[PDB]
Amino acid sequence: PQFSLWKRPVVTAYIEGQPVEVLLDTGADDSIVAGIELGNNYSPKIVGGIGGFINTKEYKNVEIEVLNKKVRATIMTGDTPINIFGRNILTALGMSLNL
Amino acid sequence: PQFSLWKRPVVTAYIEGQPVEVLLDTGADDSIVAGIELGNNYSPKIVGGIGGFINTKEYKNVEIEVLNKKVRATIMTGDTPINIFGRNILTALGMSLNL
Repeated sequence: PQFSLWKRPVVTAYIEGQPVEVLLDTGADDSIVAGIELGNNYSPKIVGGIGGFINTKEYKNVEIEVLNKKVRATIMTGDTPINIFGRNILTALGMSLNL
Repeated sequence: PQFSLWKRPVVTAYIEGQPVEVLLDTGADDSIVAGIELGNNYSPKIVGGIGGFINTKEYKNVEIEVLNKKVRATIMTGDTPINIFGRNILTALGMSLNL
């Protein structure tokens, strides 16, 4: 699959069976999704985002399926306006920026 | 060429021949660089950063040269901690996210 960049590259991932609309974002290092109640195995973490640091549950080994590629990968959970899939997941997905 | 995303995708662009390092950010709509002095034909904009607005100057038709591909594009300058090339320049360069 190939995302034209003429529109925002949003897509539906299935995080552990649950569907979320996420932005494929090569300028972000890690991911962070709002909405899914995800698990019981989380370290606390923090992330900035517009303003400053807010509180996130960071999960390891989560199952993400995107465009029929299922993958296990870390992800974080908290309040964002945008659900971001950063480079941590883009690389597990096998994605690349092309010429 | 295709770029994997193991590292931050940072490249030397040339803006009117002047080299700056920029982050290829598919997560960004627009583009903004600091430290470039592009002139007086611009319109004032204000763009929201994490923790507040910054005031910017928007220039049209600027010659960008990235990876041997020369295009013209709109570009803002302002005090940004990172020089981002958002989608408005990624599309002009013919760049795509691939899976």
